[PDB]
Amino acid sequence: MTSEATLARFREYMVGPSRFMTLLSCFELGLVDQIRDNPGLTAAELGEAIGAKADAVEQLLLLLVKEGFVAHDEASGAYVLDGLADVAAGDLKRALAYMNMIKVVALRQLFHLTESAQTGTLVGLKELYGVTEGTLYGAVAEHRDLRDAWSNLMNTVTANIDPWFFGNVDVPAGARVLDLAGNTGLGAIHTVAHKASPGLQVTTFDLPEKEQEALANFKAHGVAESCSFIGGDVFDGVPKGFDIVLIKHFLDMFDKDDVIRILQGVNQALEVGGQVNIMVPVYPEDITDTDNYNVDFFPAFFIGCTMGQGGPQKLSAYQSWLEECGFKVTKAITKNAAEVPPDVIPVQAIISATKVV
Amino acid sequence: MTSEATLARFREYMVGPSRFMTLLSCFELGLVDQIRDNPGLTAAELGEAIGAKADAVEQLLLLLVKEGFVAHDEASGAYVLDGLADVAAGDLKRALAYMNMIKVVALRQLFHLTESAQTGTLVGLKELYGVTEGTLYGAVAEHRDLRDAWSNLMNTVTANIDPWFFGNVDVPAGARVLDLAGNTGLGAIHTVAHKASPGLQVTTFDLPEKEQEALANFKAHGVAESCSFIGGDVFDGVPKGFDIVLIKHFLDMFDKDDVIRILQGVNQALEVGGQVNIMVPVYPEDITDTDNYNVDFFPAFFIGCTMGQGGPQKLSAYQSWLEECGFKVTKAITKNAAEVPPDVIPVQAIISATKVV
Ligand SMILES: Nc1ncnc2c1ncn2[C@@H]1O[C@H](CSCC[C@H](N)C(=O)O)[C@@H](O)[C@H]1O
Ligand SMILES: Nc1ncnc2c1ncn2[C@@H]1O[C@H](CSCC[C@H](N)C(=O)O)[C@@H](O)[C@H]1O
Repeated sequence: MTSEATLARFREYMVGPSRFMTLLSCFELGLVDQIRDNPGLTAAELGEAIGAKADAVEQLLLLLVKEGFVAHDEASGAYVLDGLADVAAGDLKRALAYMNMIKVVALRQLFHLTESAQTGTLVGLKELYGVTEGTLYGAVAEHRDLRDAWSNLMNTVTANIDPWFFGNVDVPAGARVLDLAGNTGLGAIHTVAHKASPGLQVTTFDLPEKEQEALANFKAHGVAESCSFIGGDVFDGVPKGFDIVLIKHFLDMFDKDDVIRILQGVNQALEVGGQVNIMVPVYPEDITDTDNYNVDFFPAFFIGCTMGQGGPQKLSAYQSWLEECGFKVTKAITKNAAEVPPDVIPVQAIISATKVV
Repeated sequence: MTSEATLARFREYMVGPSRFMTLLSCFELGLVDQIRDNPGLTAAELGEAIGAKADAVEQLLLLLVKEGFVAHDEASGAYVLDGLADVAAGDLKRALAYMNMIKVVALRQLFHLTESAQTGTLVGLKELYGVTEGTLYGAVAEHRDLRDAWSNLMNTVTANIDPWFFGNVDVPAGARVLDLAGNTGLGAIHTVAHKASPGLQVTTFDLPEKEQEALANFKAHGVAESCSFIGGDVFDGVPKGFDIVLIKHFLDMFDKDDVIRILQGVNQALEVGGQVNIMVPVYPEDITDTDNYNVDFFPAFFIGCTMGQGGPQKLSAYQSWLEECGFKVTKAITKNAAEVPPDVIPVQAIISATKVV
């Protein structure tokens, strides 16, 4: 790879921040809605509609014309949607929810990635919110803006991927299922929806503060009889007396040492023949693969923004760590990136394993 | 532009901030220096040297391996420079200085681009530095981290592009030259250095609070006899008695109506045959062009980070505005593309015009 190709790629990297917010601000300002709802307005007409100078509107829309999202008639000054014309409202809501989460959880916090990587602490959250200890997950109880941006997304990501998950995981009649780090219970609710059987019991395990929201989630989905909540810290111990443990979007938050503690805990909580089903973003075996954006996002996201440690691993590393912790792998499935909508960053693997210890 | 293609481009926009800081942090941490100075070190050894966990070093370098900037040996876990190996010391220092400026001036402030666009003010600058009104240019004097990141870098890029400017502008013997928005007089000093001739007089025109810093710069560079300062607002009129007005990196700070007012003010200050020489970033006449990164960067940078208004224009726009303000264009040039390093964002134009009123 050339020195001049390297310097060219640096420039692509340098315009990342300005590109990201130019596009998001065009949605936040209401410009895209105005252009969709009223085809053929000028910068002056759009400016009056959204409460901004026409000259500001003109400049910010230039990048959307360059990318072919929006078209501009040179003669009239008129704007219409181009690329964005045929994007379904559902697809755009998904993408904007992820972009909003990055803006709130990552954009400003990333300034302090270096200091975060040096201390193994979240300097971003320290500087912005005055949080001195722990993770984003510990702080969202106290910080409404952080909780809504992160929670709404995680729940959209989970609603979209879990049909695939439950289609590839075995939950037999009358199973006792633990959803480890199950947040406000959507994972447990999905278990009941897809695996409804007589005697089926599902429990959400997460931070004690999630309890009231979890119980209300169960009530709202009509599954309060078959779903329950245990509050705690995974590092204090995994609840005992389950047949099957689900671990969805959790192991990638942690370095090996803590992943090993989680899986050793999960082992102690299971009988021989008890099962664990893991869904986690994985790096590909060949890191140069362009169909997988996990490495372009998560290292900086976990180290600088949410944890102060962690990041995904190759499916082979997770398979190895399960084997070190007294489990035998029965399933390993990587999601086809071309079968996921092209706006979605995470590429997940499913790993199923049986305790043999 | 298809729906599918639009959503894929959204994914490319979303990973921009994480990509940007992952690369910069790898330099800030000292990981690139350690890998260059000590080839074949592991993540553990690199981690001991910089004061970060091996697990953190591993995760942050993965993206550099994906891009081929750095190579990783499966067997030994050894890191060497790849793409970055043949990149000149001087090229990297320029790239890193510009990236550092974007980190300090743009990264956090862009969070508030929407609010900055609605109010015509720098909400970022207010949120972080308590600056109630005005521009990045005003706020530099009282704030050290902005001054060092932005002010120092401007001087360096000034000195690299000034030879091309003065090499393309006609300043005959005995010329009376006004440097419009000449700041603290560097532009006037550089004019004297490049065009030294019998009877050459060069005046810096800027806000009064620069008069003292300018007079001292002239003394120190030994050009007090050739260079003076005149304090004023350009919108209250341009000083008379000048043959040539230089306008470098000023016009892009304003919207059309204000640009017209400056060019009319310059026209009123000149006799028929008086000359103006503008240097300004330009948008390409075909805005879809990928060699020109001005639209990916400047709309958000001006509106969100530096001015709360303004931005570049097409060279054709600036030429039409000069002709509207009683000027005849004699020269309109861009820099030889091949002589511009591929890391450099701003595409510069020079336009020369003669008052014909
Ligand atoms: N020490 C800890 N013990 C238990 N849960 C924890 C934890 N640290 C973080 N968590 C939880 O881990 C979850 C990670 S996000 C994943 C949520 C859910 N499994 C899903 O896939 O949608 C959050 O709900 C967070 O509160
Ligand atoms: N209304 C106004 N009248 C005169 N100078 C102004 C002005 N508004 C801003 N300025 C000046 O515009 C300058 C822009 S700094 C960059 C321009 C400089 N000629 C260079 O090439 O480096 C600042 O020095 C600022 O003080």
